[PDB]
Formats: sequence, structure tokens, C-alpha cells
Amino acid sequence: PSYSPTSPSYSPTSPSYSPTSPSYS
Amino acid sequence: MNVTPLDELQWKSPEWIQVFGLRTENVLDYFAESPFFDKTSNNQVIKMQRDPARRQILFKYPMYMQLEEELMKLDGTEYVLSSVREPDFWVIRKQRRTNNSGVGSAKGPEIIPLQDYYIIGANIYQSPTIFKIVQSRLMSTSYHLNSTLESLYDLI
Amino acid sequence: FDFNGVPGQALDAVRMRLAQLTHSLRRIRDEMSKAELPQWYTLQSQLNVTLSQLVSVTSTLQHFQETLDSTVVYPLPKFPTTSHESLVTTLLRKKNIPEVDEWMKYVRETSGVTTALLKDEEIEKLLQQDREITNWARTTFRNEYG
Amino acid sequence: NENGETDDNIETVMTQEQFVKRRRDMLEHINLAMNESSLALEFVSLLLSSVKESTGMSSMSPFLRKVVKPSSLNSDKIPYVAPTKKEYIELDILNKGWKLQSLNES
Amino acid sequence: QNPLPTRFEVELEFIQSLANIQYVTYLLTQQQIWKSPNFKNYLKYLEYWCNPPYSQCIVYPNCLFILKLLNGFMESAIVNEDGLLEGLDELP
Amino acid sequence: SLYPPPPPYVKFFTQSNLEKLPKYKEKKAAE
Amino acid sequence: MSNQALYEKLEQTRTILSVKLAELINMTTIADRNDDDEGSFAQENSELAVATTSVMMVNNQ
Repeated sequence: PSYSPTSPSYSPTSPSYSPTSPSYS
Repeated sequence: MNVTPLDELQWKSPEWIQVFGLRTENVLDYFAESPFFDKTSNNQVIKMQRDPARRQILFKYPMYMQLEEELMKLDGTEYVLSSVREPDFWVIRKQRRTNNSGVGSAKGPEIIPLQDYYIIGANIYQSPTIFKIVQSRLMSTSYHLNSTLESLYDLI
Repeated sequence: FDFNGVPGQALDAVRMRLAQLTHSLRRIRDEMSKAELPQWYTLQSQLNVTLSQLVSVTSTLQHFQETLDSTVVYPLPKFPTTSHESLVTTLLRKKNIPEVDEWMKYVRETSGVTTALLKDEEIEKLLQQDREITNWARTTFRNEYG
Repeated sequence: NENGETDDNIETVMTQEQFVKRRRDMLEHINLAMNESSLALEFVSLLLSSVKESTGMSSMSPFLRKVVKPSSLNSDKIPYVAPTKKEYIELDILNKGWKLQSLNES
Repeated sequence: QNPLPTRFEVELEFIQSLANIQYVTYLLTQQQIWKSPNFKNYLKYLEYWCNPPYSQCIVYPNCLFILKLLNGFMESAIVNEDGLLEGLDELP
Repeated sequence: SLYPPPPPYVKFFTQSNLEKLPKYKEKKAAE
Repeated sequence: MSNQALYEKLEQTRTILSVKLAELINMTTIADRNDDDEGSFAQENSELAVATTSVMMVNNQ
């Protein structure tokens, strides 16, 4: 009962959270 | 010198040739994660040198089940109706993907817990994370961005 | 009985304050878009001032179980439905810092320290404590305001 | 004096591009934090384990379509110790003096 | 017209283009090329031009200095998750 | 973008190939 | 009447008194004041949120 429904926004296009360095064998 | 620290990428395609398809998957992870440090590998090298409550919940199907016996053997502090392990690494899985932990088990008749690290493993990548670490994340992010917002209240 | 009671003791408590900071931001976000008219400089401070307050309670709610939660450190295992559409899982379970961490360095390097170790560092602590004690001097001067 | 202080408290301005771009800054830079507080609402679905948890969960429309209660943890009260006891943690408290200093400079 | 350049010709042309500050900038503030260590490793490999007989082919001497800087920077440069070079985020 | 991309040879500069290099250089000693 | 108008002014004055003090005192806490003494009751633990106290202090105080 805080407000009513819960505000969507879900996002994978954001800045980024993952890096990358163990690509090499 | 830049670190990848709180889990990042995989090791990929290199034991994709050696082939990943469960059971072998665990060993592929070992090379990849750069995170087999003692017991599981140690068990591996010695040979290479020449239930639990959670386990009951888990239930092991195929050769990894055999290894499991070996791992208990490797690492078992023994009490009357109980056994505890040192540094074993192990897994829980489904279909395309699974998740694995490296743990310490404390047992009893009506309860048993393993304290460990847990790692999920989909398509050549490992995830190892923490709530509270998890929060600080987009939380501090929310606020730095709110203070960009507050800085913009530089309006008359 | 199959699977486990994992964690999340005060998780409900985080969610509540996580929501209120979401709820106060979200509403300001909705208005923020009717830039046709800004709500009254009273109104925005009422919403953006308790909207910042919301994050103090949400800031503190994090520390209160702060031992408990970084210790809990749960990483997800789920339905393989989570595995399809992928990323959502990478995204939704990920902790980082944004472009943010950078002015965090600007700030860290803005201090007078960095690689000189322990003995000289312990000393700086005693010195900062002396600054807080010279701040007590504020107590003395406040008596004067009388 | 009061009228003039009230004028500065009327947001009022006649700026072209100057006034325009600035308010767009507010929109985006505020929106970011609004959107990241929504990751905060996603930790809500992360509970699962309870009906009141589902309630919190429906917060995402994607939660409306991602049924599972998904996640689980163990015990590293030891890692809490490491967070607190590390020489790194002593040092990090220096990041507290450092940001706070630049805040005092502001 | 001449045939397509040789590898030696391609690398000599390329190392020398780094003598142009703007271009080096356009690279430093790329995204993709810093995700993987490939480019970073390539630039260190290119230091082969800094010694004879190779260096005797360099017409644009600055490119060698800039390569050296560029290289030493990279070793301690922190790479963001996207590719963004961290130590540069404040600049355009 | 009149600014060229780095030479195609960059793709070969993986950490896996770098590791194999010292032994390869040896073997070689034996366009 | 006049009385009610003044009351407000007095309250405003009290508010003005109580916040350069919070800027000074919170300065101590913002600068981080981790205590070897167990009795001292100010906290700055978690990363973001304990230096966030510094960002909030700024805008608030």
C-alpha cells in the first residue's frame, strides 16, 4: 500500500557493469 | 595493471574444443575462473602426480557423484554423527547452465550447512556476488546521479 | 524441505526503504518530464528534500544489517527461464560503480595520502581526531552564543 | 529585500538555449537516479520466498513475466570480518576523509 | 597505381599515424578496442620500430615518443567494463 | 570516419597466442 | 497576530542556529571518525552510503 503498482524501468542497454580480460586462452 | 576482481568474464572456446557438457564442465571452469586454489585441484594433481542436508536436497547423477565420494574422503573433520570439509569445490545444474560452490559443511541429525563460495556458470562465464555489496552498487549510482540532478537545480 | 532457507532476514527492510527512495525519485521523475512547468520551488523542495531524506533512511537501513548482508552474498540459481533472455540476469544480479567510481578517485586523490603505509597512516588518524577535538571548541563557542 | 529574495525563489528566467539546455540536464541527470532506484525495486523481487515478497516482485512488469523465486545465499560472517578487519577497510575509511574533504571544498 | 601494401608497409604507415595527437585521441576514446587486450598488445609489439634498423625508416619521430607514452600509460590504465578507458572519463 | 581502423593483424594478438610465442620462436630457429 | 508572525521568525532563527553546528559536527563524522572506543555512537561503515552522508550533508546542512 506504499503507492499502488510498482514502477517498471528494467534495463540491459544501461552504461555497463561487466569488464573483460580473461578472453585469452 | 588493471584487475577484473569481483567476477567478470569466462574462459571460452579453449575448452569449447576440449568440450563442455556437464561433469567435464566443472574441470573447464577450473582453468577458466582462475579459482581452483587448493582442495579440488589438489585432489586432481595427487592422482595427476604419478548424504549431507544440502547434498540430500541436491542428489548427484553420474560420474561427478563418484568424485563426490572422493572429495568427502579428501576433506572430512569427523564427529560422532557428523563430517566437515575444508576446501571442496562443487555444483548444482540444469539443461543449458548450472551453479557451483566451494564450501565447508557442518553436520547434525536435524540440520546441516555448508559455508563456501557459490558460483553460477552459464555459457563459459562465472558469477560470484554479494548482497550489501550488491546494494552499494546502483544505490551509490542512484545518489551520484541524484546529485547531478541537485547540481542542475542551479536554476534561478 | 527440498531447496533451502537461504537468506534475506532484513531483506524486507532493505526493500521497504529501497522502495521509498524509488517512490520519491519516480514521482519527481514523472514531474521532471512536464518541464512545461516546474512544480513550485516549495513543492520541489518538499519532494526533493524528503526524497533525499528517503535515501538517508535507505542509506542507513543498508548498514544496520551491514554485517549480515555482505556476508550473505547470494548469487542466483533459478528456473532456466532466467537463462533465456540472458542479460536481465547479468544486469539484475550485478554490483558495480558507474562512471561514478571516477570522481571517487578524483576525491581519493584529492586527499593528502596514498602509498606510504600504516605507521604514517595511523598518525594521520590521530591528527584527524585532533581536528574533531578542535571541533569540540565549537561546543565552547556555542555556550557563548548562549 | 523580501520581494527580491522571493524573486530569486520564483525559478524565473528568460533564457533561450541557456535556460532550455539546463532543464534538459535536470531531466536526464535526475532520470538516471530515478531509473537506478528501480534496480533498488528489483532487489525487491529478489526476495521471493513469501507472498508479501511476490507483492514487492510484481514491481517489475518483467517480474510479471519471469515467474521464479530465484537466488540463494550462504555464510561468510568471516567475509564480514574481512570487510571490517582488512587493512583495506582501514584504508577505505580514508576514502571517507577524502570525499568529505572535497565536499568541504565545495 | 601500386599493389596493396605489405605488412611492413602497413605497420610503418600505421605507427607513423600515431604522431597525430587527434587521431591517437580518437582511438583512446574508442569503446570496442579496449574491451580485449588485442590492440593494447599490438601497440607494445609495435615498439619494434624504436630500434635499428627499423627506427631508421621513421620519418615522423614523434610517433615513437607517443607510442612509448601510450604504452606505459596502458599498463597502469584501468579499463572500464564497456571499454571506456577509466583515467580519461572526465575529458571529451 | 576518414580515420582508419587499426590494421587487420590486431586480431591475432590474443593472450593465448602471446603465450605460445616463446616456444614458436624457438622452433622457428630450427613474405 | 504580530505575535504569530514573529513566532515564525523565532523558529527560523532557531533553525539557522542549529545547522552550522551540524555542518561543523557532521564535518567530523563526514571526515570519518572510526573509534577505538566502543562507546562512541556515530557510524560511517558502508562505501557509498558513508560518503553519501557527505553528499547529503552538503545539500541538507
